[PDB]
Amino acid sequence: ALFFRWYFDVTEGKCAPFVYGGCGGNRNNFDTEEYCMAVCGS
Amino acid sequence: EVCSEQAETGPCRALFFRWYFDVTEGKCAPFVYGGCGGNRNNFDTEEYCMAVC
Amino acid sequence: LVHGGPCDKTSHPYQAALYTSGHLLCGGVLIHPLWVLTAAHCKKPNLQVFLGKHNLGQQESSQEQSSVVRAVIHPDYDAASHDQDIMLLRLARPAKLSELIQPLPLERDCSAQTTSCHILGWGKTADGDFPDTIQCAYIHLVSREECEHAYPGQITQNMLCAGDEKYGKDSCQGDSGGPLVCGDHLRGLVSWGNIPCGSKEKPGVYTNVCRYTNWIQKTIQA
Amino acid sequence: EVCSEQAETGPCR
Repeated sequence: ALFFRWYFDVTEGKCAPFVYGGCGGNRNNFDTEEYCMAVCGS
Repeated sequence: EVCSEQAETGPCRALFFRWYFDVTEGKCAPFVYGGCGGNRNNFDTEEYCMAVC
Repeated sequence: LVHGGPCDKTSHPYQAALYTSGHLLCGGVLIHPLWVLTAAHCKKPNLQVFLGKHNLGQQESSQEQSSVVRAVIHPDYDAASHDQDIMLLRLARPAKLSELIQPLPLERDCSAQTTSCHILGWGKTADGDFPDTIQCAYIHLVSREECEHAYPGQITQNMLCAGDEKYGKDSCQGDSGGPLVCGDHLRGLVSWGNIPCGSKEKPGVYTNVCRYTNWIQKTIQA
Repeated sequence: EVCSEQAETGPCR
């Protein structure tokens, strides 16, 4: 499937969206920008 | 002079319902207008098309 | 969409259909629960947005319908030259997301190198028929130089063009505002192209979405 | 360290 998810982009220095398939992958994978940023934002 | 030009869809890819004067039918008729360009045988309503042509 | 074929049912959750007086006027792209991106030349009072649709002839349990409460045409849009052919539409309430309704990330980098893309929509097909089932086609970006050579004096930095020289896959009437997707990002919006539709001789012209990042963000948080 | 890993669409895409 095509889920709108968030990941921390090192070259942007902030979280950014990406399409997630729904299974597998890694943990740089967040359902909201806010949750992404609380884990990765500083 | 305007009313005998062909109906022009134009370059844009939209699906507007417009009106043009058909010479062979002598009435106004619908056509698909792409949303930009075209010619002036292109009216928003059937009434206005016939008021002019 | 000419010389394409029907999409898989779960592969276009970001596609919107814009309606006026009960008929398809253009496509659109859900980019946020509240906002659909489309082409500026699709502007029309009292637009209706359909999300989650695949087959326009059937009422579908996955579909959602909304009136447009704000239409934001780009301030610099020039209908005469197609420049800055982009518009944002705010829905009446956030869309309820599923596997069939889901926003698409924007391409933020105009230097992104992916050239394999695809287009989709309910526009006119090769037969001249308006299909009920959404059509898909894979096409490739063409160089800025080959774009200029195709339409001398018409291609700006706010435009992108794309096509297929083998079969001429291309957007057509009804596809405007729909997505050009490259690498799972919104790279462009259907804007304009060759008369007749078909990209064997000249590619189709798309609005260059990466140029409007800041304009889109500031509109959405207004 | 998880924040430095590449975005992975995974195999259900």
